[PDB]
Amino acid sequence: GSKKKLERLYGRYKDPQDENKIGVDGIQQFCDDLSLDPASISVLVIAWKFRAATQCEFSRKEFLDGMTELGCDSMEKLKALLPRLEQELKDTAKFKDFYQFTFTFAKNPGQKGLDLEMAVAYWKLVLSGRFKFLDLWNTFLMEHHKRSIPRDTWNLLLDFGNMIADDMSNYDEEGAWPVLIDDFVEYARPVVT
Amino acid sequence: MIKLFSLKQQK
Ligand SMILES: [Br-]
Repeated sequence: GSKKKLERLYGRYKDPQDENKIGVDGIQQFCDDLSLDPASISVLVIAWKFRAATQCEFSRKEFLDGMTELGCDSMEKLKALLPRLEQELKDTAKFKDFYQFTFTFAKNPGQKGLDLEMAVAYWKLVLSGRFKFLDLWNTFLMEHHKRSIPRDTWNLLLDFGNMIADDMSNYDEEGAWPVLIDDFVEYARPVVT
Repeated sequence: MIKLFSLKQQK
C-alpha cells in the first residue's frame, strides 16, 4: 500500500504520448518541483540513483524502482535525501561508478562514442574542481576538432586526474594511456614549463 | 539534463 502515493506521483510526470516514460516536459516539471536547475549536478545524481538509461527521460520502471529504492513517495522526501546522496559521492569507488555512468547516460543510444560538445558540458559538470587540467583539456579537444569521445578515454581520464602532478612530470611518456590523453600531454607539457 | 533545452526548443 506504499506504492499508492508513488503511482499517483508518477502520473504527474508521464508523457501523454507514452505512458511508459517521463518525457521532456515531464523532466522539466520534475526538476521544477525539486526547485533545481535541470542541468545541475543534483539532477545528475538523482538520475544516477535511478540508474537512468538516457538523459531527458525516465522509464516508468526507472522512476518507480529508483524512488522505491530510496523509499520516497513524495518530492520533499526525495529533496531531503539529496545531500545524503550528494555526500555519497565522496567515496572513491562510488564516485567512479557515478562518473562512468555519466558517459552512457549522456550519449545517444546506439552510438559507440560521445559527441564533443556534450562531453565537455558533462565534464564541466562532474569534473569541476576535481581536475586541475579540465580547462586546458576541453580547449585542447576543441582546437583539434576531435568530434567524438570513446568510453575508454572518458573512463580513464578520471584515473589521469587523480594522479597527475602540477608539472605533469610524474607522467610516464610510455604509459597505458589512450592515444587522446597522450596527445593532450604532448600538447599541454610545454604550456606548463 | 544538459540536452533538455535543445529538446524542448525542437519539440
Ligand atoms: Br525500464
